Amino acid sequence: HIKKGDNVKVIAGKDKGKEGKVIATLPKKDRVVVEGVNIMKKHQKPGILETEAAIHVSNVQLLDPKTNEPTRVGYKFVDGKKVRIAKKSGEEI
Amino acid sequence: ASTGNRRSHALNSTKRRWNANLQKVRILVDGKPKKVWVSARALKSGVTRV
Amino acid sequence: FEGGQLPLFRRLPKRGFTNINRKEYAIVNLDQLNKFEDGTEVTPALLVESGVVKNEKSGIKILGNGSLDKKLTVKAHKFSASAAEAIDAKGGAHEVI
Amino acid sequence: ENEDVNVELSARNIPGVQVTTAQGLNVLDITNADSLVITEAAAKKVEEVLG
RNA sequence: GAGCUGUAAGUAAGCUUUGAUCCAGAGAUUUCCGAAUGGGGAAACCCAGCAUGAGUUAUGUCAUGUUAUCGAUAUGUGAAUACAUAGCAUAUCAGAAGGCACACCCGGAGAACUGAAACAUCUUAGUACCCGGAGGAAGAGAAAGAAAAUCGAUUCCCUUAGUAGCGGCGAGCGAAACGGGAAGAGCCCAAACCAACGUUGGGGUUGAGGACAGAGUUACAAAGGACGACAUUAGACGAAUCAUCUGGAAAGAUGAAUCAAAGAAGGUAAUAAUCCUGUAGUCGAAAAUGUUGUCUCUCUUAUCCUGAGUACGACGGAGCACGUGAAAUUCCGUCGGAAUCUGGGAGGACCAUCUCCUAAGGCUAAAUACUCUCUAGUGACCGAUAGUGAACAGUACCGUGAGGGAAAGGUGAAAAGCACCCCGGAAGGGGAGUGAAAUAGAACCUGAAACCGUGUGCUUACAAGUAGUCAGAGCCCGUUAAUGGGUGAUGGCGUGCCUUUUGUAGAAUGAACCGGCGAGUUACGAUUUGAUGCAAGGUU
RNA sequence: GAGGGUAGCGGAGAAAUUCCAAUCGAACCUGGAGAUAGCUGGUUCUCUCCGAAAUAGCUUUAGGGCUAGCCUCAAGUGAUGA
RNA sequence: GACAAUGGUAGGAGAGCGUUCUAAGGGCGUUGAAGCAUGAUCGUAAGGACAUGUGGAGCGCUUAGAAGUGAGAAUGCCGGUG
RNA sequence: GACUCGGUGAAAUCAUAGUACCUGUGAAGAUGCAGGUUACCCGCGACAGGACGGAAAGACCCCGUGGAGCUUUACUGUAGCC
Ligand SMILES: [K+]
Ligand SMILES: [K+]
Ligand SMILES: [K+]
Ligand SMILES: [K+]
Ligand SMILES: [K+]
Ligand SMILES: [Mg+2]
Ligand SMILES: [Mg+2]
Ligand SMILES: [Mg+2]
Ligand SMILES: [Mg+2]
Ligand SMILES: [Mg+2]
Ligand SMILES: [Mg+2]
Ligand SMILES: [Mg+2]
Ligand SMILES: [Mg+2]
Ligand SMILES: [Mg+2]
Ligand SMILES: [Mg+2]
Ligand SMILES: [Mg+2]
Ligand SMILES: [Mg+2]
Ligand SMILES: [Mg+2]
Ligand SMILES: [Mg+2]
Ligand SMILES: [Mg+2]
Ligand SMILES: [Mg+2]
Ligand SMILES: [Mg+2]
Ligand SMILES: [Mg+2]
Ligand SMILES: [Mg+2]
Ligand SMILES: [Mg+2]
Ligand SMILES: [Mg+2]
Ligand SMILES: [Mg+2]
Ligand SMILES: [Mg+2]
Ligand SMILES: [Mg+2]
Ligand SMILES: [Mg+2]
Ligand SMILES: [Mg+2]
Ligand SMILES: [Mg+2]
Ligand SMILES: [Mg+2]
Ligand SMILES: [Mg+2]
Ligand SMILES: [Mg+2]
Ligand SMILES: [Mg+2]
Ligand SMILES: [Mg+2]
Ligand SMILES: [Mg+2]
Ligand SMILES: [Mg+2]
Ligand SMILES: [Mg+2]
Ligand SMILES: [Mg+2]
Ligand SMILES: [Mg+2]
Ligand SMILES: [Mg+2]
Ligand SMILES: [Mg+2]
Ligand SMILES: [Mg+2]
Ligand SMILES: [Mg+2]
Ligand SMILES: [Mg+2]
Ligand SMILES: [Mg+2]
Repeated sequence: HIKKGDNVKVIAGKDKGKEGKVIATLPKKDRVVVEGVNIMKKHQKPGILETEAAIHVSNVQLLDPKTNEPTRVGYKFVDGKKVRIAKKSGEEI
Repeated sequence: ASTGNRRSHALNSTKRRWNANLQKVRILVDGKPKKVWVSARALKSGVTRV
Repeated sequence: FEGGQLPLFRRLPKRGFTNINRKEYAIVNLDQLNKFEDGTEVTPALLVESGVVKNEKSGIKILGNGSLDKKLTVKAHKFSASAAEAIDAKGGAHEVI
Repeated sequence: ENEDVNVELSARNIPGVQVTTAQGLNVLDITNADSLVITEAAAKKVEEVLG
């Protein structure tokens, strides 16, 4: 339900209430990487490099295209192909 | 050969066998003579001696 | 075991035998016969039904303990002399069946 | 009185609520409950069988 | 339906919405050893013969196929020896071999320690082990039965009953029938006699019958089809929560809501029915395996005989709960050896009568037994010395070999796994950083005790000791605030603990210390007591 | 020296109960198997009330056992106890 | 309230403490559970609290139920260290 | 070799030990008890009288209705032979 490029809101963690684009996904870890969320400050030996660390996918939520409210995801079968629909409003993503 | 017991007067038991009374006899098996071992009871109760 | 002294059940002798054709009867006394009302015909089936006799065994024998105080027609396999006399003397009757 | 499937399905998800039939009554269930809600027919059957 | 090139990082090169990685069904490939099978061999190697085909002038070399043994089938050559047979060649087939959870089953063969308070009969026990044969079950099975008013194949469960009985009548061994249940099913030949060439078809299948005069591939005969439906082997959809507080993080607290045929369960930065995976519910199959149906399909509509080297008997054994016994009943070896419906067998020696049955041919599902497995689940079962030997292993290690056989889990929510500076060759440190926390820095959660050190408040170099205890100044502290804490000059008393013993300080036993682990349990019977229910009844 | 053979109810022995994989009056491994052990050792929290025996008889019995004697718990009886 | 009894091995009888799990009820916990450490606390005993420090996520209490339920000794077993 | 120094560094043993002697006492031979006598605290090199010193659950002896090997005119069997 969460896909790269989607606009999501963080619903748990230090960045709760923040919003950002989904940089990457990791299905084996059930984790995602979101822009500007969960900065890590790693020690690099060629300085201190700031980069986002993954967060659990269940800690972010898709946003409703109509009411902007965070919404869960359902599915429909428009024109055969399975499509995503917001549970809040009922509109496609 | 069958198996059973030899029993003494004191009824001690030792294993023993009972063997058939086999006699080597010239017999016609499959239409060709051959010397086979056949019991005397079988010979009386007619293989076929040749 | 008595530590090597001859056990009691070896020093005492065996006695008797068991009869293979032994007959044992379910026994009913007159005080048990009191339960039924006057004029009733008593049978082994009736006794088992009313629950006086649980197991029939080789038959049903009426015995003379207790007092009858009722008039009955008692049909059973055996009666003691006192039981028969009391049944007949209370106004009733008995029959060996 | 008997196995009422719609009552059972309606009630089986509420915490603390348990549904049984007249023949299914047992001491653990009854003692654990604080209240018994019984239909008239179920009560009549319970009286009939427990005498 | 977007990532992917195992575990598994790490780069390198790539693949993938023109649908990859992945999942399921079906196919293709599938080196060598191994029954191993062309021959050999010290397994995973060596050496070949034939036929076909690359190659080479040619040889060497190479590729494919085939070549074991015992078996079947049918063509030859064919001894001593006349004919034949044995034997030897060929051609075709592919029947056997070996393995296992071989656990359960059937059969062959078969101990001992042990108990009997010794021991030989007996018991352990037809048990362990070994050998052979199979199946999803096997075995048994359609009365020469049980019985004594009659029942009606076999098997298994309850009970009968620790009864009847067996027994150096010792220790012990120990039924069955009746009754109640699970399940349920019945059949085919041989022979009398017919028609065809003794062998074939018809005839027939029993307690008196026979001769004569709609059923089925689960036995009862064996091959297919057509179609349907269901199941398994991937999957899909699937309701409902927001806010503040503390916190690194909220699922916790508080407030206010919502769903529920869904409040099973995991996960998510602490404890979530409404965040995720899911759950209730519902849907789904190209293909392959199964189950089951309708149609089809075929198959079908007392003259004579009735199992002979048998039954049976003697001897020697064995199996029967039953040890030779008054021992019926069943089986094996040796030797003898019947009768033929006016027959034969059984009813516990045997005779007679009566009653029941009809051996010496075969087949037969189900109720029953087991779990290396698979699928779905469960637990007043374990939680790293436990639980499998094995949470990371039949490994390491030991042994010539059979064989024996360990130890070893935990950073953190997230690697954010410590840039950089300084001492040091390094190791290791001190800072600085990351992190909620680094005495969470990988030998990483917690971090006990033994044991080893550093500092010091009181004390100790004239003193004889199971080390404490009671009395007690001095000095130093100040509590769960209690007629307090630490230490202790000096005086009185005082030979550890356990075990085993008449009696142990004992110079009798045992313990280096610390930690973990380590011993009257459960099942079925008996008896007794307490409790409770009912009571001449009680209870299944 | 190399290659071989004999195997435990057995081999081998110029003979010692000698050797058969570092202990042979009967090898080693696994199993029956938790053999049996009338023997020795061990057997884990507390307090309360009572509290022995080391004797007789019989015993292939004598450091074992059984019955009695002596202990304890509970019901009864009731003068029977000292 | 007034009288009496209360040494004890084998052993009999009774009443209790504590451990793990379960059921039901009622609670505690990141404003810090269990565990560990210290203390001058409480009960007739087995043992029960409280406070502080450490620790970082579970755990008490009541009643009842069930046991792999209590170790100092076995030339005990394993580990650690003298 | 021992001994001193630099390096490396075990073991059997071990209830805790601040571990004297005499005469006595005592499970009848005492570092640990009694009464006396003697002795300032801590090492190092040496000796072996004691710690009934360490080592191996005495081989001797007895006991177990324990085992095993062996013998025979012990008992009962049995391969084999007639
Ligand atoms: K068998
Ligand atoms: K014995
Ligand atoms: K015929
Ligand atoms: K015989
Ligand atoms: K006694
Ligand atoms: Mg080969
Ligand atoms: Mg070969
Ligand atoms: Mg097999
Ligand atoms: Mg014996
Ligand atoms: Mg959902
Ligand atoms: Mg007979
Ligand atoms: Mg017949
Ligand atoms: Mg642990
Ligand atoms: Mg383990
Ligand atoms: Mg710490
Ligand atoms: Mg640690
Ligand atoms: Mg001084
Ligand atoms: Mg002086
Ligand atoms: Mg003193
Ligand atoms: Mg003595
Ligand atoms: Mg001493
Ligand atoms: Mg001793
Ligand atoms: Mg010792
Ligand atoms: Mg210890
Ligand atoms: Mg016992
Ligand atoms: Mg020797
Ligand atoms: Mg000699
Ligand atoms: Mg020699
Ligand atoms: Mg040797
Ligand atoms: Mg055994
Ligand atoms: Mg043993
Ligand atoms: Mg007393
Ligand atoms: Mg006193
Ligand atoms: Mg006392
Ligand atoms: Mg007791
Ligand atoms: Mg108690
Ligand atoms: Mg308790
Ligand atoms: Mg225990
Ligand atoms: Mg110990
Ligand atoms: Mg020198
Ligand atoms: Mg030195
Ligand atoms: Mg003394
Ligand atoms: Mg003396
Ligand atoms: Mg002395
Ligand atoms: Mg002294
Ligand atoms: Mg010295
Ligand atoms: Mg010594
Ligand atoms: Mg000894």
